Formats: sequence, C-alpha cells, structure tokens
Amino acid sequence: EQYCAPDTDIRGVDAQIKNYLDQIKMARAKFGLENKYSLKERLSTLTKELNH
Amino acid sequence: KLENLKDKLPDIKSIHSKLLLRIGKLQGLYDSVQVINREVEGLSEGRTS
Repeated sequence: EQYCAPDTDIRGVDAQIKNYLDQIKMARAKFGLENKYSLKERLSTLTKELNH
Repeated sequence: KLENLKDKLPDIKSIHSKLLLRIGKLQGLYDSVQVINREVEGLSEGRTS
C-alpha cells in the first residue's frame, strides 16, 4: 500500500521488500530444521517405548 | 475568450504531470510483485542457501 500513497520515494520502499524477502526464509529455516530431526527422533523412540 | 488562452494553459500542465507521475508509480508496483513471484518459484523448487 506504500507504493501508491503519496509523498514517498520509490527506491526507499523497494528496499523494504529485500528486508521482507529475507525475513521469510529466516522463519522457514527456523521451523524447517527444528522440525526436521530434533523433533522427529523425539517421536521415534518415544512411540516405540509407549507400545512396549 | 480565445484571445488570451494564457492563464488557462498551466492548469492543464499541472493535471497532466500528476497523471504521468501516477502511471510511473503503479508501473513500479507491477515490477516488485514480479520479484516476489521469482523468489517463491525458486524457493519452492527445493534449493535454498
């Protein structure tokens, strides 16, 4: 909405995308690693030891 | 009334220069949306670094 609202420079809001476009994989590699194996193998052995 | 046509000319130079400004703004919104659609395509390929 800040591209069309008046009294703004175009290049100052084009740099708010490069901030936003790198904050979207700094939250997709923070839940794509702690959900990868550190919470997979906590559910691997614990579902075997529940069955036994 | 057509003799002068002098102080009626720069008020059309004003509204024509704002319209060429509003064109270049919304031509820039359709060039940063096409940056978001180049990242989401490449990221959902599977290759991140």
